Amino acid sequence: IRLYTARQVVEQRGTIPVDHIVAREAAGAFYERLRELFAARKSITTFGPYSPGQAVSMKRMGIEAIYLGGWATSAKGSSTEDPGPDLASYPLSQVPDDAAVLVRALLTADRNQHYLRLQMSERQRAATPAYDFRPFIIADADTGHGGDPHVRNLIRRFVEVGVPGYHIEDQRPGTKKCGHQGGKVLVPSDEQIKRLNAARFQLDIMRVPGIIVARTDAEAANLIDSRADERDQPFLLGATKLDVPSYKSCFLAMVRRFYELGVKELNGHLLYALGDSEYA
Amino acid sequence: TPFEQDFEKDVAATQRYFDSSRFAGIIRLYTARQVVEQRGTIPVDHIVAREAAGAFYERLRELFAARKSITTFGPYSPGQAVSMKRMGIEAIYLGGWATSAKGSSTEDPGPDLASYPLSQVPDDAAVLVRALLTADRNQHYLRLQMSERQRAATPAYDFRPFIIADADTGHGGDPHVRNLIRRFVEVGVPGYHIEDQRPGTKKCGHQGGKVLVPSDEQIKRLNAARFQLDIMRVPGIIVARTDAEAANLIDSRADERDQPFLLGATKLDVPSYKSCFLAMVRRFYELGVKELNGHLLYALGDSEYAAAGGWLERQGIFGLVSDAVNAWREDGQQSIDGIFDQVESRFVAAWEDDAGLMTYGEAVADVLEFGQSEGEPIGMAPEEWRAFAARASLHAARAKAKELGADPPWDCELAKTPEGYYQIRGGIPYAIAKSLAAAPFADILWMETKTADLADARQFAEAIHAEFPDQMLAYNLSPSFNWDTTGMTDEEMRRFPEELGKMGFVFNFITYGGHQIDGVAAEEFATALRQ
Amino acid sequence: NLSPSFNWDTTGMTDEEMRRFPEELGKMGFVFNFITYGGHQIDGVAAEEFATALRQDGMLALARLQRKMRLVESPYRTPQTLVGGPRSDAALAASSGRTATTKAMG
Amino acid sequence: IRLYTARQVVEQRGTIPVDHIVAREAAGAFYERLRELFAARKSITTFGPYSPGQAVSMKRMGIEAIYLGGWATSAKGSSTEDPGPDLASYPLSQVPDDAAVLVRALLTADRN
Amino acid sequence: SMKRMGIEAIYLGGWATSAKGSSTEDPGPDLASYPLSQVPDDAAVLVRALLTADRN
Ligand SMILES: [Mg+2]
Ligand SMILES: [Mg+2]
Ligand SMILES: [Mg+2]
Ligand SMILES: [Mg+2]
Repeated sequence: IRLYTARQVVEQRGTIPVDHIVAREAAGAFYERLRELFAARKSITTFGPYSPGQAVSMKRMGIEAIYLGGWATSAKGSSTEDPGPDLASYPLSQVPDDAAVLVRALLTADRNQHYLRLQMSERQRAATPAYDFRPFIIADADTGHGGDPHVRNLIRRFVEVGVPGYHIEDQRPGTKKCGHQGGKVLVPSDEQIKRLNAARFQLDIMRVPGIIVARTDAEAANLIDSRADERDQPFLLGATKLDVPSYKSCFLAMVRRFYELGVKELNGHLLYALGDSEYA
Repeated sequence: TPFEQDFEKDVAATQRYFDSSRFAGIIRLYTARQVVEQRGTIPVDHIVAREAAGAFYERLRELFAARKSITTFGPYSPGQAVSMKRMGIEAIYLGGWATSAKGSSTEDPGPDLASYPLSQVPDDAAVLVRALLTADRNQHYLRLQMSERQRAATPAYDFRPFIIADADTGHGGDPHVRNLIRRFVEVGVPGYHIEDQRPGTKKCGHQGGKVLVPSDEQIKRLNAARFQLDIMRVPGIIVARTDAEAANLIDSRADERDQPFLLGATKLDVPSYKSCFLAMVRRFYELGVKELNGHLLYALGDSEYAAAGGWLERQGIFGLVSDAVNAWREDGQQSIDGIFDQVESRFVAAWEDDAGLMTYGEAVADVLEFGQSEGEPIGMAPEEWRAFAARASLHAARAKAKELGADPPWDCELAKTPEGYYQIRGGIPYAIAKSLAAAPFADILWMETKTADLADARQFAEAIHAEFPDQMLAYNLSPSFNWDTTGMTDEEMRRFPEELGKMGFVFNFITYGGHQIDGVAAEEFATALRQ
Repeated sequence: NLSPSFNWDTTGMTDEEMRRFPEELGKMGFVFNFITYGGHQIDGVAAEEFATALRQDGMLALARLQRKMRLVESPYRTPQTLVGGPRSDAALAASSGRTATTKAMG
Repeated sequence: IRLYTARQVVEQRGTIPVDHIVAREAAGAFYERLRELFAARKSITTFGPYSPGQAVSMKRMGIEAIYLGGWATSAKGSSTEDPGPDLASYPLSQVPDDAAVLVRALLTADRN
Repeated sequence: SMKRMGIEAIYLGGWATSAKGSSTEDPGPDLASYPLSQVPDDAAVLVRALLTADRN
């Protein structure tokens, strides 16, 4: 389902022709291959390469496609980004920039392989394996790094450097926790679907049949940032004893007591303006 | 041990820094120890940002005390920035509007959606800082070749990087804010502004759909920024912007400080705004307008669709939908864009009218006024209730109203947008409330304004200064605000900047002025070359 | 190439000779002739002028700029349109299935 | 005169299709226009735009083509390059990076 | 990892920089034909990693 028309796509495209041929052709062949494997109940088993050489080696060893994730992108950093944990707090250009290196390595490996194969005899070619360096990549788009214009920008940046596949997850950006059992925060399904739909819109504009992967984090999620979506509402937890003061007010009253008893470092209650009656 | 001593020494130095007059009245939600444990052992120093921030802040304090101000604009090139300083403008603004318009080698230019990567404004600022430092090196080289008399005769320009740059909404949560501030500091920028909008919701050419975040979220952005600046030992200038003057929506009802401004329905048999909107779209679809399929974004139940349909029928909206589809057919089934927009406008007006939208404070006031008119004994005076409601959480307001035997029907859930955003009473009072909450977490406060109006500015400034008399302010001047259709005299326009300064607006800026003059210059030169 | 730093007024050329110079180049098969860093120069002059005007005449500096834009019907008079506001709004409508709220109540 | 053969070009290209459509189509039409002007003993008279807006404005005012020079690129600098004189001492990516901004502005102006 | 294992200093060469490429530079042989920013940009990543490891 697209929440827009063909006319709405065309009116974004202008008059000067563009063509994202690497992403377009890779996406076509990659999708067909995945459909083939699905029909046969077979699969590709891969890993995230950490260097262009790793990506090329994977294809030489027979692995048919490549994963690229934000965890490793965070760990690697860049000339302006300090390495760190998987918070998707890098600029939204970060994973596309990393993917661009992999695509260039793959296309370059293809050029170098072909150059050598042109110098071979027909029998030598039949005897010597030719590796498949097509850029079959699914890359991490995190939560889309904001709203629809962020999603579209991120997808655009992936497509421009030749990436045919992208994954978007139903988390709230900027809430990722390290080494905690709680505090994983979802967004409503309408917000997630609009990310997926925005991605499709951008791919359509660019004439790239890119592969959209929808990830859910609901298996271990604890929280959601809105109660508005009907599809989330069956999973909402509520109090049934309505004379119990709010969780929030109780938490803040507890912190304030620590503070008043002399633990000056616990001053987080000063973030809020809770009234006297509610504190009481 | 040496290890423990080294740590305790930096903690002590960091505490002295925290306690210095620079940060009088600022609340940090963390300790000196929490800063020091982030810093490692290998020394770093962001000397350009650190020294610029010190001198810039002192100058702003000086101007504030004298009720004077800097009036500046956003340079669109490094040359513009150097030129401004040569002409005697003391500081520089850098905004996201112009950054969006300019694009980059990988970013298409476009509208001000802050949808560029969060590196975008820092990268633009880096060019300006390098230009300023380079201008200083070149000026000094030439001045060293001069005689003493030549130096006394020839003006030396001040190329110090006194820049306040746009950090938008912080481009996410605390790690995004800290990353953005880090990137600014590393390239020498001493000042940053953060606004209380929800990222990814900016609208182009609409009177609605401006979406705020709760004050706790905004304050945490400001606090995260201070934390990063503290780690980096840069006394950077934090500017807290509020968009509440013209905001329509907020993405949460959870913060007590926003709750007095929430709008709720007072006629509770009206079906939800959301369900009515979706039922309207679904009717267009079912009547054969396949392009209006937005209702397929949601999974609304049959009972809710039916109730919303009942309302749309009764109010004549389904009549308007029928008329609209017939007109669409008569016109050859082209884009429904304009026809749909017109029906949507009528729908919104009809829903608002029937729902009886007001604040909870207004709803209770109506009940108390009625009691008074009926000659029932007053539990509290109208003005007394309004004063109470203005600073009360919804919980506290309801509890107090219940004591007074005023329990009016009021439901802010019914009035939520399809996205799930709450409607709020935007205006200068809301801007004041958000800004007062932010004041202990920021060095400068700014109420975003569309129109240049001294009375509006005064209302804001006087309200802030009643609680925080030492609070420096900043004022934006939109390049697209038509000055000539205000009817202001030439002299009123001349005096406007000075008038701002008198009210404690110390740093006032024509956001994308550079972009505008760049365009005019190019048009003129291209025309002249051709002719 | 036409150097921006070459002093045209000290050539002794008439105004009309300066007007005709580009056409004269074309007649000799110079098909593409260019003032190399013209943009840099006009950028500088524009900034000097505006900064001076702002310091001297406050917001009248902006009013005068706006007047010039109206006079020549520049697209800079509606900057939000110039940078693509309308097409971006249409992209939001497509991305959200026209469910994004743009109309106000109050 | 090319000092190489068609075979020498093809053996560099690999097997995975690429297409630089914007440069390819612009170069075709631009060259044809210059040949037309040359035949008519006419010319384009232009200047180096210092911003994307300047480039878009030039085209709006009817200038048919754009120059981009190293002098201005040196003067402008970048986030990592100090501005300075025309020494072509910037990294070789510098003028292409500046040109990329102009191309994006032009394509975007066309879309809008 | 090198520093964790006790190696006291680090080398960074153009051969490997050429082999790695970048978002705009195709990988290839050691011709030092990358922009002159290329090896500094690669070194910047290493310095940030080292300072970050120290902080952690
Ligand atoms: Mg991720
Ligand atoms: Mg303050
Ligand atoms: Mg040159
Ligand atoms: Mg070397």
